[PDB]
Amino acid sequence: ESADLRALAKHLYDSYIKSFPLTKAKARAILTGKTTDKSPFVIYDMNSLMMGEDKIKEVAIRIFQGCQFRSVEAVQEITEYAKSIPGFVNLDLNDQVTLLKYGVHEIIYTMLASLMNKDGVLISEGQGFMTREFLKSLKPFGDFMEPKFEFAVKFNALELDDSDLAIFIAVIILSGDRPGLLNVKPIEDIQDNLLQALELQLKLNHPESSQLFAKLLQKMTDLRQIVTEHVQLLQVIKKTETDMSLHPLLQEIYKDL
Ligand SMILES: O=C(CCCC[C@@H]1CCSS1)NCCOc1ccc(CC2=[SH]C(=O)NC2=O)cc1
Repeated sequence: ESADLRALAKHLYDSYIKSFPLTKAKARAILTGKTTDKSPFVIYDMNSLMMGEDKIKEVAIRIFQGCQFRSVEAVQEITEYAKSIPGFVNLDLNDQVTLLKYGVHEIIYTMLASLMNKDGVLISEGQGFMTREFLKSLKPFGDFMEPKFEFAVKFNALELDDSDLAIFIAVIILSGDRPGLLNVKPIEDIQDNLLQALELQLKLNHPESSQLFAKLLQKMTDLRQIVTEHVQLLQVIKKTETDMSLHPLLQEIYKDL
């Protein structure tokens, strides 16, 4: 019955709000000049990057490690979200590990789009904002943000809100095509449910948006290509800069094939 799927949707949106401090709703309010939320300081160049301290080593390296620390933070937020998905903590621990390993970046880049417009990305819980052009002007680092921006601009076109994203993020984790899974069937059973709940939510929440469900599912291939591209680019950056750390959490997630 649809009735159960609605309760599942409401549960998931609720733990999404509890798990992620910076929702798309707050991000969009910050980004469009709304009075619910303050203004960001904008980092468009190096001097603005320095002023960003009075009110919120090399530069491309600091920025990149910042993306790492934020990711390490998001992995925690995503992991707490995962535990709220009905059934997830009942799975074999190794499969729990495998689902997070492969799902976490796909989720990070989905939710990063929430913080993006054509021109840039919120940073530091929305206090600041750093232009897409500044990030494109950084030789090995100058291109690392561009595919995320490209996907975010297409993804934001779906006009999804947080209650839709909560379910879709859950669908991403509960994949079951992930490499190395022990018991695929109990994972697929959870996802069948999540897919029905997502399908119903999009239908109720976006009634004049034909086949939004299919188009959202199609954006999953883009996410996979962002991740696999970023892994290749991550290899390059680590060899050209032998002095750049990678957090051990991200290192473990980025298992060579
Ligand atoms: O840019 C910002 C914040 C800048 C930080 C502040 C600055 C400190 C000093 S100055 S400001 N947020 C959006 C950036 O988009 C990304 C891209 C990748 C990731 C996760 C990564 S990166 C990697 O190699 N592996 C990963 O899992 C996270 C965010």
